[PDB]
Amino acid sequence: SDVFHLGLTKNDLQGATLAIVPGDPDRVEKIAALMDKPVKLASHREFTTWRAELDGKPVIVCSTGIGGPSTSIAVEELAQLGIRTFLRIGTTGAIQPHINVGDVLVTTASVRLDGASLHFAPLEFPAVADFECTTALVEAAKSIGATTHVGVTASSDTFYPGQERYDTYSGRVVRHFKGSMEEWQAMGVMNYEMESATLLTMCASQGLRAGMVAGVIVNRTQQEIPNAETMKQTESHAVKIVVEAARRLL
Amino acid sequence: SDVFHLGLTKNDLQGATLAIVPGDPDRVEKIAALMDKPVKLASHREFTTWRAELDGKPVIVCSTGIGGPSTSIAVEELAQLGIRTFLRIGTTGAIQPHINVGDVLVTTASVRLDGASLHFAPLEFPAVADFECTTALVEAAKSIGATTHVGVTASSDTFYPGQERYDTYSGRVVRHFKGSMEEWQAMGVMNYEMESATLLTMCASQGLRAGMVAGVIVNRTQQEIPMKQTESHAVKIVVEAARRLL
Amino acid sequence: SDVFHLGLTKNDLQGATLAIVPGDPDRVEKIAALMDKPVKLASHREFTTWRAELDGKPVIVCSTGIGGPSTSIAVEELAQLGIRTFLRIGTTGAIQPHINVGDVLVTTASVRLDGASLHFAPLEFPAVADFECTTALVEAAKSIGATTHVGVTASSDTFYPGQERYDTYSGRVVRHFKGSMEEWQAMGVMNYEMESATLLTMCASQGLRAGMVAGVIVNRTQQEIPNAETMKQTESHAVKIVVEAARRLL
Amino acid sequence: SDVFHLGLTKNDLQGATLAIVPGDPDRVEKIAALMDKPVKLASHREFTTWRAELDGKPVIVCSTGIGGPSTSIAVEELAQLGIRTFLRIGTTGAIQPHINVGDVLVTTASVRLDGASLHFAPLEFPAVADFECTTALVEAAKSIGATTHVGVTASSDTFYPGQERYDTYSGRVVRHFKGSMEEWQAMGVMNYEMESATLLTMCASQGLRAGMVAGVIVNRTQQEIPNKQTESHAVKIVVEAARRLL
Amino acid sequence: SDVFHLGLTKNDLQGATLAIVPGDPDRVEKIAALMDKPVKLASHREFTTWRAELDGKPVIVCSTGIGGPSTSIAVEELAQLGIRTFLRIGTTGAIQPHINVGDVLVTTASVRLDGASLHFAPLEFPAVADFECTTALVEAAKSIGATTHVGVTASSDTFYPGQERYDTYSGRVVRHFKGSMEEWQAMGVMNYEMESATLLTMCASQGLRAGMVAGVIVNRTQQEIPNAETMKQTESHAVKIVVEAARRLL
Amino acid sequence: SDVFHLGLTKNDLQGATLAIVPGDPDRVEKIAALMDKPVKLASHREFTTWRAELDGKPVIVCSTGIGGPSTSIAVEELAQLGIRTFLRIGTTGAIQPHINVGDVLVTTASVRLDGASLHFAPLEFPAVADFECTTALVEAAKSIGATTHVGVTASSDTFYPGQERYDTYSGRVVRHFKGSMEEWQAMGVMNYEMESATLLTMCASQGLRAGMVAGVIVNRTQQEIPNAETMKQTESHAVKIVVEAARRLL
Ligand SMILES: O=P(O)(O)O[C@H]1O[C@H](CO)[C@@H](O)[C@H]1O
Ligand SMILES: O=P(O)(O)O[C@H]1O[C@H](CO)[C@@H](O)[C@H]1O
Ligand SMILES: O=P(O)(O)O[C@H]1O[C@H](CO)[C@@H](O)[C@H]1O
Ligand SMILES: O=P(O)(O)O[C@H]1O[C@H](CO)[C@@H](O)[C@H]1O
Ligand SMILES: O=P(O)(O)O[C@H]1O[C@H](CO)[C@@H](O)[C@H]1O
Ligand SMILES: O=c1[nH]cc(F)c(=O)[nH]1
Ligand SMILES: O=c1[nH]cc(F)c(=O)[nH]1
Ligand SMILES: O=c1[nH]cc(F)c(=O)[nH]1
Ligand SMILES: O=c1[nH]cc(F)c(=O)[nH]1
Ligand SMILES: O=c1[nH]cc(F)c(=O)[nH]1
Ligand SMILES: [K+]
Ligand SMILES: [K+]
Ligand SMILES: [K+]
Repeated sequence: SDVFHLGLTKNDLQGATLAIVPGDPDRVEKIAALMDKPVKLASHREFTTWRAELDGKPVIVCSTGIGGPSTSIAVEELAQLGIRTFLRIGTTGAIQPHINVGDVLVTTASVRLDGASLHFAPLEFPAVADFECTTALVEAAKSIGATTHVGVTASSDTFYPGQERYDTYSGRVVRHFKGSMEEWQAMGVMNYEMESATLLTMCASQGLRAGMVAGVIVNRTQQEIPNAETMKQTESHAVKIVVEAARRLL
Repeated sequence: SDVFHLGLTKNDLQGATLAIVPGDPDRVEKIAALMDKPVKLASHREFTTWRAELDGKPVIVCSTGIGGPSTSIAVEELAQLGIRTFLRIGTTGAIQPHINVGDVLVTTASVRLDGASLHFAPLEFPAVADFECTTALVEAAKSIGATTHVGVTASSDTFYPGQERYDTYSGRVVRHFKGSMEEWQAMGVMNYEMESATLLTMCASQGLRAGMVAGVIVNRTQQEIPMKQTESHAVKIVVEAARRLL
Repeated sequence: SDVFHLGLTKNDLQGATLAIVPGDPDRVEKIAALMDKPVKLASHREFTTWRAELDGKPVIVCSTGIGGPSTSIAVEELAQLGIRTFLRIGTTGAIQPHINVGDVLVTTASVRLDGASLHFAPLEFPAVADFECTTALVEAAKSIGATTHVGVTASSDTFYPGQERYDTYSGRVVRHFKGSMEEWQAMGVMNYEMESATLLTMCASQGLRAGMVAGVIVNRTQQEIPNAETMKQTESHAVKIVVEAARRLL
Repeated sequence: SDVFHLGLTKNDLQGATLAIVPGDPDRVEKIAALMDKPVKLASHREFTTWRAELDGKPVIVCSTGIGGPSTSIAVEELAQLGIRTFLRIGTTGAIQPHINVGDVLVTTASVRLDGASLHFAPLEFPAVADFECTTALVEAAKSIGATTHVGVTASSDTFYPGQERYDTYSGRVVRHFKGSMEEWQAMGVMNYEMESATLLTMCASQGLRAGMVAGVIVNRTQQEIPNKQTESHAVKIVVEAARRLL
Repeated sequence: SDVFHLGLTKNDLQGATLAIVPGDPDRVEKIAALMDKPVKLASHREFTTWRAELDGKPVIVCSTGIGGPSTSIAVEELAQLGIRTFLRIGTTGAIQPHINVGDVLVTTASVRLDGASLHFAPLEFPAVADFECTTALVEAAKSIGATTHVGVTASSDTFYPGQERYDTYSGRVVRHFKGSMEEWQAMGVMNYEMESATLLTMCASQGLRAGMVAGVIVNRTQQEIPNAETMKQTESHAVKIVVEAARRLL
Repeated sequence: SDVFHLGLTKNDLQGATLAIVPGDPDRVEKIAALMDKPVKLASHREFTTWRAELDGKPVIVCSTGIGGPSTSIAVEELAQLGIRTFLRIGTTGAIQPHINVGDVLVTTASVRLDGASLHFAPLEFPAVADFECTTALVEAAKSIGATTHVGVTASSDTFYPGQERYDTYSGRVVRHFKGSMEEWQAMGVMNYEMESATLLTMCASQGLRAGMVAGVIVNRTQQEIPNAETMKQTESHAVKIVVEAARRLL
């Protein structure tokens, strides 16, 4: 291994400069499966890496796990190995009433409710996605059919209190986040997830290209916790779109 | 008049929903003169407004003056009048050595070195431009063949200390902004200007579309204080972008 | 031209060291007319500069525009040309029920709800007026018999949300400023305006003298948008005070 | 499944109230095997959970993953299922010259260089460990004869910039963290790791007991470098401490 | 005299490395008298210093006054004189319904609602007690059979608004501290006092050992102001404990 | 006693609405003795209270102790008892080269390097002195011939790291305050002391009048620790001025 965590050498990448980066290690194989010559490279902790081939060019799929910290490790080490473009494919909860479960969201920029982004740039720096990556995701979504929404996303270091969930061990939310969901809602924010603030800030401040798309598995104006019955369908929908977007970015 | 500062009514807009917003009130006539049936509506303080027509649809050009505060007045009061799309056209000084005088900068999002943005959303909220607006500015720049950089802009409430200029009365820069140009340079920030953090934040947080394009008049890796076929180029672009957004 | 925005030279000033700084460019001519030999020097963007004479000594009257940012440009560039004393004359919205339209308010120090002041001193530094300038403004007011209040002012980068106005496009106010008017009120803050925190802070932190006076055109305990027909007898009452204070400061 | 991420029922736990929480899911089975009747319960993402038995009583072993975010999910969902004591076990790298490889660090409290802790309490709230848990860990380490340090740990949301590592892609560290390691060293901070600020804050602010213990495998200040013995040393200590807290 | 505020020389200490540091200067003689060979060393301002002997070893008792600022002076200057272990014994207000007046509260760490702690470490640093000092306090309390609680303490730069007292001249609390007692209560915070955040932060940030014990004189779940007649005996309970803990740390 | 800490009743004050508030309890008798009919009222902790008479009116002299916290207690409890005007008299280290030992400094406003002021108003609020108290202190200084400076004061919760002293047990200053003295000095700040940020902030946000004056006992461009062999010459100069200012404010 050339890096401390991922268990990868520059040779393993075979000249790849683009990585699809899902949160879930089990999703890595599914994403590689839509491409050619899918091959497992390594798996340590929450970091599972495959390589595949897209229009004859080598591409990396590598899981981040949940959160900015492990995301920050995966992105840094991939970048040491030569990755310059990063596409997160995730799952998300919508907070707007018109955004349905199954919809696909493309994040232009993120509300930074994380700590890791601050380790790369002060809060005033925008967690903004790369224009070409964002353009690639929107055009990709259009071409495969999805009902898509394009906008700002709130990116939180927690699943529970930072996304104002109250059905929890304690039933309470710290003052800073009490009433917060309603305010992001009034501000047109589309959804919550957990990694994009870190990804987007660390790439935009180090000359790396990054994009972000997620599939809606729950609407927070209905429920706190996602239903299981439609999660899998939504996941494959977003995965199809990220793979197609990668294709226009080679 | 239906608004406190601009001196305009809903009627005066004639159904306009898009406004091009330069900083200099003296630039407003020049921009409107590129469009059809240009007409001065009003000027009070730093806010000079003209109406024109672009492809037979009414369009507003209205100056913001320098800074987030006057900008925030103009955007709010235009929004009360029916404006939903704001395209800023500016001048700017680049901080990256590969960016030449002449060049055009389309801003995707801004470093919020301002105060007014915080009156709409806390610092964590991104001062991000609307995607259709940015797309339309990039495509308009490609249409007239300007060399274009797309990225992040540092938006400062001062011309001097916030942009780390030392050639001043006091000659010093407060600790917070000491070494700051260097940091933004290494983070790939393209340029300094003074209104986009306010504009983009207030619009992104209230359902209004905004975009920013500027022409480069100086590179800070040479000089501190600022071939004018370039302000011309940027005005041509913002107009062409407005056409695609109507 | 010796400076980048104002369009002025050191010679234009004729050795002036005091400038009266209104916000509105269309007020500059009016203030210069209470003085001797008023002449227009320059007019660029929102910066109209005239020069007049007071007890035989040259004096600048120069508009700042709305906001700390354009105010910071005017004060700095005037300071490069030799101005050491700055007297702001403004209009303002009072937030105390005992302060009436027509009253004159002299500002001892300002609540820093602006961005530009931070570019000169950290938040903890007091946006405090120079003691001599305040003295001269208070004594000028007393000498023309104006009903005067002396205290703290809240200085906001916005006209609308930062002064907790709700009669707006969005109808709402960000968490940080919700309930804020009532807090400032209970703390004895006299009024809202938009430039004093920047002026006073940048002056007090750089060896320059500054003072602030303003006429009350509305009272926010009954109205948001000022009445149209009390912005004439008030504007001129406050202008006379700042011209008379200028005399006592030369 | 009673909880969304971990894939566990209350019944899976069999009345367990104590969880040993390593970071690496691949270490869960090993720590479980050191006790009686080890049984796998689930595995999803980075959360691998085994149940085991310690002096006749049911005990949980569950990985958090790297970082406060995933840690906060594991802890919350385990708490819903009835866990009231969490003992963090890991390996780490010291930043003091007097701390040697093979030594054990018990953490009284952490410097909060993370984001998740703030979601449970404002920054002024101390990321302190529970006194009973900390005592059990110290007594456990003494009883097997480890060379031990008891003190403050800095808990970072990054492995790289937050621990002032410069051997990176960019090779630079953001202003805020520049000079930070030297400050923490002068302040007596023993080490860096990435989960304890979130674990200790969220537990101490919700009436749950938490402690942490770690083996030192590496030292930043030291040269030359060594090198499994230290991993199994700290694990024996956490297991013996769990024993005292049942 | 070797230090500017306390009026002491190293020689006055006679090799002492441990000080008991109460808040009130009138309490110092009381604490010294429980030990052997009690001798007054000095008294300037709020700093009264006595020396005594404990199991044959010299020991300092020195008052801090109220507040982190003067606490930081006494601790810094006693440290220059060779003190390495500080044990604060104080009075305190419980905010939990199970805690009684007369009870002994041992602080593991404090919520830093103070200013002086920041002058030694940024806010993210834990105001945590030394493990040996805390251990000695707990065991000392157990040995005399005092009813004791161990946990987190809120340490406020004020007695009134920072501890959310409304029975005051103004009768109001700044928004930052409105509803704050309730949040600390829900977070399991035992109590309020005024010096521990400063003491514990400066000591832990400089390699000095510190411990914090205090007697409860009021419960804030029922009333703001402590009663008169029962304060004298609560004092005697935590004073026995802080002296006994001192014995275990020599 | 009507108040918890100070040990005073309303009747002890005899209608007094003005208090002079030194930091040092031992200085209270000194100050009262310049006036008529001085009598000790009470002494508890660092709060020593005397009452005297100035041109026929009763006046209070009451020590604050060192620091914002105890200062906040004395001002609150005196305000409950009817005090509306507070004049602090203190000692101070000058940080400008032209300001000498023996000089008198009148503070117009303070840099808030304290914690207690935040418990009354957020940081943006200016710790500004009252205009009448300041005017009276400056004119009082003029009438007795003292060499006087009027300006901003840095008000710190510590004597040592917060005023950037390095001659200490640890020998380091925390990142936040490293180089800070040179920056306050460049910003025109005259001096360091420890109570005025709290006093002035808490009074200006509650409708109480406060003034601040101090004698310079050390110059920091030369020396960290004040030299005792020039301190009692300078203390009695400033005491004279505050008593004369109080006369003008009755
Ligand atoms: O499904 P993934 O990609 O993990 O995406 C999202 O969901 C996780 C939480 O359930 C977080 O990782 C979040 O950002
Ligand atoms: O030419 P405009 O649009 O004013 O743009 C830019 O230049 C001004 C300063 O010279 C600032 O207002 C800045 O943003
Ligand atoms: O009338 P001037 O002096 O601009 O003063 C005030 O009014 C303006 C808003 O109408 C702001 O500029 C405010 O501070
Ligand atoms: O009685 P002491 O030891 O001072 O302790 C406590 O009470 C004082 C206020 O009543 C503060 O000093 C507080 O911390
Ligand atoms: O001499 P006094 O009034 O205490 O004033 C000053 O000096 C003390 C420190 O020596 C602090 O109290 C400071 O502000
Ligand atoms: O972080 C999240 N991931 C997935 C979700 F459905 C959600 O609501 N939040
Ligand atoms: O804010 C700025 N505007 C215009 C410029 F040329 C510059 O450098 N900075
Ligand atoms: O900034 C302001 N200027 C003038 C006003 F009347 C007001 O309310 N606010
Ligand atoms: O600081 C405090 N000391 C003593 C008390 F009783 C209290 O409530 N607060
Ligand atoms: O707070 C202070 N008091 C007195 C001094 F001489 C000094 O420097 N600082
Ligand atoms: K302006
Ligand atoms: K993780
Ligand atoms: K004190």
